[PDB]
Amino acid sequence: MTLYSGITCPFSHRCRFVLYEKGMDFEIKDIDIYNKPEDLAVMNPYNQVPVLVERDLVLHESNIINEYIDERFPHPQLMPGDPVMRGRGRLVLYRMEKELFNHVQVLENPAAANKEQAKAREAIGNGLTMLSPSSKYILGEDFSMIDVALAPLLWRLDHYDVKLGKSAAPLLKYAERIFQREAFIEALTPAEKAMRK
Amino acid sequence: MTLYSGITCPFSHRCRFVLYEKGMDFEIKDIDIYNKPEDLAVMNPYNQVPVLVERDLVLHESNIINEYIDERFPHPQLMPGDPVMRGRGRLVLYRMEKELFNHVQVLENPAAANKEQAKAREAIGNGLTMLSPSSKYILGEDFSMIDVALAPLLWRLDHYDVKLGKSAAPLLKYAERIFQREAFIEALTPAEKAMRK
Ligand SMILES: N[C@@H](CCC(=O)N[C@@H](CS)C(=O)NCC(=O)O)C(=O)O
Ligand SMILES: N[C@@H](CCC(=O)N[C@@H](CS)C(=O)NCC(=O)O)C(=O)O
Ligand SMILES: [Ca+2]
Ligand SMILES: [Ca+2]
Ligand SMILES: [Ca+2]
Ligand SMILES: [Ca+2]
Repeated sequence: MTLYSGITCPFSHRCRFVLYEKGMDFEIKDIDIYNKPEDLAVMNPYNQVPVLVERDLVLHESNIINEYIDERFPHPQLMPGDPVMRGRGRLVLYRMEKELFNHVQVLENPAAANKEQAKAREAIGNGLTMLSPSSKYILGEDFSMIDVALAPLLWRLDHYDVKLGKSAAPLLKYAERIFQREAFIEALTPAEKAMRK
Repeated sequence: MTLYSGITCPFSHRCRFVLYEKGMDFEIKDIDIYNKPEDLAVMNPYNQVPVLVERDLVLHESNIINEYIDERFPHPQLMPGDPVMRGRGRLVLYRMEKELFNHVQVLENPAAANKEQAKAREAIGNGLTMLSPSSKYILGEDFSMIDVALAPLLWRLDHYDVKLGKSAAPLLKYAERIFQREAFIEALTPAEKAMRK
């Protein structure tokens, strides 16, 4: 199992986090997004990282790669068993993609306008502030893939110059609990370690 | 279990198709998208159909509702068991959402420009034509949720005035097999029956 990963890419960071939580054998191949190999576009028509390859299986889209990993290496389970909680969690993932990570892509785009990036930074702070009230982990008292998907953004709040309301103290205490997890620390690249303490 | 559904909505059509394939008890509530009730926006911040409600669970986003239904009423299974085929299928679903159903939303938007709708219609024909070569059903010899997600678009090719290449004959023969399924026919509203024979 091989992950093609960008060393500062938050979407690759999600997949690295899952891989270290499962603890199985895998290889990471670093891709410089400023100098992509031609085979990246053969694996992924969007020409982005992350990509996962295992034998004849090729996946892109970080949350889809992570679903696969969770099913492929069952234990420890990164999702609840209950179809109700799984559905609620999948919807939380979808809304984070559409309402938070769309802005993350703008901040990650070297070609985006300063004005666009300012709007994105603002929207992320506002979104996270509103989410802060809504348990130990996002779905309840158990760590899940939903926490995994959000963690690279919370790691990057200083990097992105995102400012949260004082009401968001609970979200920041939560983020510190995620960042203390052994696999979270293992998953950080040296470049991501440079983003905060 | 209650589905809030638009009578001509292809995304609602996907969920109706799943519900009739599972054969369990459910209720359909028809929502006129031109006269939405205020409670639609309380259930779904995007103020769209479909929405599924079951007790305290509220879901929107058709493919997420359908995942839930598949897990909630296990038999008959609408996905393969193999994590590899499930991952491949989830990626096919994601690419259909991003490359086909984005154009479907434009064709469904009364406010979209004629020029925008012409581009969407063109892109759907081109996309489907290219997909036509890539088995009895989309994932192989077994009917799946992936077939369910695509079927409302194929039902609507005449309605949308989408013209396919002659090379896409295999896709059209496939579409006829889907439309012969008992639950497909059960799932059609009278308005959708008016869209083709
Ligand atoms: N929806 C994708 C987003 C991946 C993405 O945005 N990757 C960025 C780096 S963090 C990338 O490869 N950028 C190069 C590009 O867009 O050309 C996912 O979740 O995997
Ligand atoms: N991504 C949604 C799309 C649903 C959608 O586009 N629904 C349309 C009708 S087919 C709707 O409610 N339109 C009203 C609106 O956008 O205001 C899903 O898959 O459920
Ligand atoms: Ca900073
Ligand atoms: Ca913090
Ligand atoms: Ca026609
Ligand atoms: Ca046909």
